[PDB]
Amino acid sequence: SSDICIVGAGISGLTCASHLLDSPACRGLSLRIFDMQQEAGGRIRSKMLDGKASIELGAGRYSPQLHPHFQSAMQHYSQKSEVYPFTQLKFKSHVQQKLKRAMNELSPRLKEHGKESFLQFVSRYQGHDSAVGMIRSMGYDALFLPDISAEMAYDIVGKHPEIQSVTDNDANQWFAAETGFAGLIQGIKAKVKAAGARFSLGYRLLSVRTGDGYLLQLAGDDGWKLEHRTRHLILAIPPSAMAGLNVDFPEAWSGARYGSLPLFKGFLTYGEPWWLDYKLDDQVLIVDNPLRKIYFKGDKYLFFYTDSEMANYWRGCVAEGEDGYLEQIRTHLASALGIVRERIPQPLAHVHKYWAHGVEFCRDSDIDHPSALSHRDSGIIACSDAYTEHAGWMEGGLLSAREASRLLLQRIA
Amino acid sequence: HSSDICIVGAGISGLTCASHLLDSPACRGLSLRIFDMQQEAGGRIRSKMSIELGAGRYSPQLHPHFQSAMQHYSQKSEVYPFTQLKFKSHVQQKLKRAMNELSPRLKEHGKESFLQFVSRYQGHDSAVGMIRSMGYDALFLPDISAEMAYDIVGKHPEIQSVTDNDANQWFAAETGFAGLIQGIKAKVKAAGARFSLGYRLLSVRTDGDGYLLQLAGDDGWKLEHRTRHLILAIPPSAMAGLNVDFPEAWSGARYGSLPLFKGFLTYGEPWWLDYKLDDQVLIVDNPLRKIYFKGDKYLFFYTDSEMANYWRGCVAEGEDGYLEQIRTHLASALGIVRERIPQPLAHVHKYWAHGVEFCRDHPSALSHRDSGIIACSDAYTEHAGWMEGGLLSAREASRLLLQRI
Ligand SMILES: Cc1cc2nc3c(=O)[nH]c(=O)nc-3n(C[C@H](O)[C@H](O)[C@H](O)COP(=O)(O)OP(=O)(O)OC[C@H]3O[C@@H](n4cnc5c(N)ncnc54)[C@H](O)[C@@H]3O)c2cc1C
Ligand SMILES: Cc1cc2nc3c(=O)[nH]c(=O)nc-3n(C[C@H](O)[C@H](O)[C@H](O)COP(=O)(O)OP(=O)(O)OC[C@H]3O[C@@H](n4cnc5c(N)ncnc54)[C@H](O)[C@@H]3O)c2cc1C
Repeated sequence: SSDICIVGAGISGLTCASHLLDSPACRGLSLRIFDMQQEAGGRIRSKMLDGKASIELGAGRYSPQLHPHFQSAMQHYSQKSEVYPFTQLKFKSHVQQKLKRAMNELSPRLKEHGKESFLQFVSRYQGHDSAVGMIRSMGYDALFLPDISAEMAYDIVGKHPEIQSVTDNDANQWFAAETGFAGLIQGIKAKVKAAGARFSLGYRLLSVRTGDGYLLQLAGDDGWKLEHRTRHLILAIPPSAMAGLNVDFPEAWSGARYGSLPLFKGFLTYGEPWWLDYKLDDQVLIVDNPLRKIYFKGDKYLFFYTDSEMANYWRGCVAEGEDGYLEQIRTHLASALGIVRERIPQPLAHVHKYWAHGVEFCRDSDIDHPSALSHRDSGIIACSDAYTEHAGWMEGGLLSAREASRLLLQRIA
Repeated sequence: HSSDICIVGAGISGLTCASHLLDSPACRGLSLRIFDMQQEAGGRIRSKMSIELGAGRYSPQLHPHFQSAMQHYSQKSEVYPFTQLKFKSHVQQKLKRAMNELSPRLKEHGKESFLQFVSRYQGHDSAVGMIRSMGYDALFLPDISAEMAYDIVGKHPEIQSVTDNDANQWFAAETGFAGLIQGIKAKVKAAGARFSLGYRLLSVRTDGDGYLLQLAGDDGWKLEHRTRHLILAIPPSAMAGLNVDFPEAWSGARYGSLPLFKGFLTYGEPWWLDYKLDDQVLIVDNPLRKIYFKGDKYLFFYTDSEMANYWRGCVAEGEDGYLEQIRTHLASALGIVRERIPQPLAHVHKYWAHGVEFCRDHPSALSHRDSGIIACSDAYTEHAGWMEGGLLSAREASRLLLQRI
């Protein structure tokens, strides 16, 4: 039993625990934190690649100009930052060199047609084939989706490091975590455990019922069933996960609608840093082939990152088998570089991760969305980056946690 | 995503089926796919560096097929010492005699539960005290008949002496039974088996000739796989989750299961040497139930059925309480003060919600009347609860599938 239960130990849930435990109104309230995974962190998943480097299977970068709360958290918990180098395109295609003017040329038309999908918007002025080639040249297949408006696309482009110069946001600086953002998740976790929160990792919330308070049915990843009673409940899970529980989401919560799209990253190490030769170190290529964005980190490893249908494409390759997945990568590396396949070596060790719901966000609405939500009848609070204007970014988790904890403090009344 | 032959389950049964099939001239060049919901093969064999969180011992006398696998794959063995009770309670001293006296009555009343059967002749309280001192709470289950209980006692090393089977010898794997799983795996792979670990079978349908399997990856990825021949090398509990009308359309026997739990602890010093406990096992009434001290390396305990659940509930309530309970029950087992039991340096545990599965009582593998699907598990065998049973089921499941080809 607890007074306060948080389900979700991503950055959102852990940060809620932190604000709550920082407050005098929470003195003497026991706090329980569940997560279905065996480690805290959610979409922040740092990993050692074959003992050679720390890589980010999930969130990988931030900007102090866009993400001031996150920057403040990194400093607070004493995490070392290094420069994220992938902030420009050193090897632009001809289409990519036209991007800035092309985009600038269309911007005033956002007034009249900015609510339609970016693909239709661009197509309205350039026709289909040219719109396709231009949009594809920015490397985020999200920009092809029907539920990404032209206004949303301009926003997206200005906030991603590889293409921020297209909308003239080159001033924004970007950083990564020298030892992984998991170190921040560990630092928050250590702080909340030190203040008395109790962690139950490995349990998946299946359903919730109200009488004075709440009764939760959870299942352990080894089969162990658990029931837990709390007086106050924050579900620090994304919209997709909310939809799996029996709490009538979103009708009973906001009635807003939430989009979702998958993500994929693959990291590969090589015997020789063969890309040094071509001056690719610390650079990113954005290409039309299914690798889409190819990043070469120093002389240590390379990786690629894709979304939406290309993420599903890569996951399907993996399902067929390692060998064909690796060979497909080699074929697309050779095409991207314009050199012959046998000149791309075979990798030494690699890792990959597919996120079925890597990004979740509020769909374009005329209703303002609050940063955290509560259930009409039950007073259950819902916390996620998806509910903020930084949907898709750790910053939106911090923003949502601030509001969720504020709301819980006010319910505690 | 298709195969000629698909095996779901990469425990020792599934891997051994793949082994048999890939050895047969009839499967030369056929495409063979093996799925498992976990990210590593092995199932209920799980080694950690070296302790056994799952299966931990075998006997050459009881498990000749197992001994032959260990031999064929050059896996080394070490004496498993926990083969007699050095510190018998008064009740434990009486067990061999009392079990000898009851045994003639199995022919009359041996189909009753072991508890009923012993109560019948000794009374409830006496039966409880006796049955308890054998250390397997499976022996209290209405599902476990007197005749099955005697089979159980004769097969388990810590109490085999009780039915005149001290002669049976026991060994563990010197590098863990996972090295055996890794050997079978590397061999089926070299022969061209393809693995898809991390996928859970949800359902199957018989699309024309063949079968269409629906699977979910552990990251959510949904996958459909077509095959021409199918072995489900999963236990009955898992078969029941599928859409294949198990057990009715197969055997029509009924199947039992019970949970298991093991906890392992290490210490700055092997403190138990003071009590001459190295390489000895104690069976106690308290919740630890069977407590083993392994040379001067570590100790562990091993429980089943409702004491397995007790320990899983403890773990769920938190580490401190769990570690404290263990410390409390170790002192009572030894009859010494709590403070004489140091705090561990490290520990690990594992709960198996379906640790043992068995037929309530049968061929060694099954097949579905209508669909031709084959089912393979130690549960369908005379060695349910043992890796040997898995090897026997795989022989038969392989034989059935070769027939089908
Ligand atoms: C590939 C990828 C790259 C990214 N890159 C960046 C980047 O460069 N910069 C950046 O700022 N952001 C990035 N992000 C986004 C960032 O990861 C998210 O914005 C943030 O991590 C979300 O935190 P959260 O705590 O709201 O949700 P999550 O991190 O999703 O955590 C929710 C938690 O709830 C748990 N859960 C869900 N349902 C249940 C249930 N029923 N019971 C129990 N537990 C449950 C999950 O296990 C999870 O731990 C990236 C994301 C991905 C996927
Ligand atoms: C605690 C413990 C101690 C033991 N000690 C001993 C011992 O000392 N000696 C001994 O001989 N035996 C022992 N055993 C028994 C031995 O572990 C088993 O008899 C044997 O390993 C069973 O092998 P199997 O391949 O038939 O089934 P499992 O090992 O249970 O393999 C079944 C596999 O199927 C997979 N699976 C299930 N459902 C699905 C699905 N829907 N989709 C995909 N995959 C699926 C599982 O992930 C698993 O890998 C012990 C067992 C336990 C639990």
